[PDB]
Amino acid sequence: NFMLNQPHSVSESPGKTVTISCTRSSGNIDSNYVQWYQQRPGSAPITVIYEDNQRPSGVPDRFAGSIDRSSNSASLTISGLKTEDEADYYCQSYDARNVVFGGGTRLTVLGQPKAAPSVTLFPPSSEELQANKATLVCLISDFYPGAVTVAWKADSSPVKAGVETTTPSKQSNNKYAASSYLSLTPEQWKSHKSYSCQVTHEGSTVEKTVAPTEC
Amino acid sequence: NFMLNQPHSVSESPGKTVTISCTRSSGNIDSNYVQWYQQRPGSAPITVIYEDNQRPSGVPDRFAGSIDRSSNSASLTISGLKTEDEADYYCQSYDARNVVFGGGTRLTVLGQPKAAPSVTLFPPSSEELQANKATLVCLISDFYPGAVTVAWKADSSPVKAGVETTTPSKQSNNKYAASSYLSLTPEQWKSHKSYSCQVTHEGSTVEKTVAPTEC
Ligand SMILES: CCN(CC)c1ccc2c(C)c(CCNC(=O)NCc3cccnc3)c(=O)oc2c1
Repeated sequence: NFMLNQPHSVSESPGKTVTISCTRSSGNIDSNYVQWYQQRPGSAPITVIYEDNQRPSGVPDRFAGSIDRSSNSASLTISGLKTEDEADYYCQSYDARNVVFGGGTRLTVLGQPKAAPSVTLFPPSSEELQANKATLVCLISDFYPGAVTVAWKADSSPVKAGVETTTPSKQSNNKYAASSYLSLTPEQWKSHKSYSCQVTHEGSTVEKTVAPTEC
Repeated sequence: NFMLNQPHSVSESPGKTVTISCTRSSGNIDSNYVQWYQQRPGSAPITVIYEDNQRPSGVPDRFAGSIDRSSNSASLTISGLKTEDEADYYCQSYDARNVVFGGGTRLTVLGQPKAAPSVTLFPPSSEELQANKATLVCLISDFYPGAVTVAWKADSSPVKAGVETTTPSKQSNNKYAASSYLSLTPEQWKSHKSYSCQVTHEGSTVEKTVAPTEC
């Protein structure tokens, strides 16, 4: 029985080097190989290091593994830190009685550039109108930081019912996406001239407008 | 290197028994040790099984590993389900040439009644087309448990490139919502007879399709 101790969190700025340590509680670090895994929001982990210092193919050469016998530890060193490196990192070794994981280190990359959202408003599809539904969707993507406010309008008037906005989640570009959907009946959709989605990010507002088709 | 195929999700109420299968694509399951890792949401991984059926210290006997040579599969069975069992489970093996991980199974210990998603597929909006964008949105709402997998087809062929799926978030009705979007160019959109969004939830798969029209 041994455990692997790693910091719960570390922070660093783009282009700088960050190190994550993983201390083995009992026995020598060098007696068993160490793996490192990266995990991003909402996805399975990938392997970034195995056998202490080997990178699988696909893994940026900015990732380096090492062992320090005299602090009985393993380290993951990420140089030229990119925004995309923001993730959880787990160290892993073996007890022959077990596969042992460290507790995970959340790596925060500070000072990531602000990014205004792309907003696309979709009117109701034919299929859903045929099933007596007129849900509108406002796709909001590629924004940072991951907080927005969404308001809807029926013509010029504020919409007070039937809005849902998803919790922004980080996508592969390390920027956020959400959808806001307004669950109208067909009669509400066709009784108005238009509906608008209004997205405010970092005190900037984007408003899109859709209207019942001439079809 | 072979694949390990696991179901996307499983769910049961507390005190029930659930089994998670992991099928080896080629070679013999018994050629190589199968490990099972548990990852509770927001936690580090933990080994629950190694060497097909060995439980590490502290893993209760409610967890059982097995092999079926005839089906070339490994199974993890969890009896007397507890809420702390809610986790992703991954099987793992090797052929020396490399470590192979299964894709993970989400195990929900049911906290509320199951709810099949409403799935709505939106074709490109006029305004985004004028911006040379043919992004499609697949809106997925009112579902429980909060685990879905989304696959996109161009005609009949799977699409990988350009797919982003948001992490499911709990809406005002205590059910989950998510969206998947496929960043097409108008070129790609118009060059196919149709695009489909396939949503899998609890082993039911629904598929919506949209096709370029005009008016
Ligand atoms: C939770 C138990 N662990 C140990 C930390 C897991 C569990 C699973 C894996 C898998 C699947 C792979 C193989 C590569 N990973 C992978 O493809 N993950 C999904 C993904 C896909 C594309 C981009 N980012 C993530 C992998 O390399 O490592 C894994 C580690």
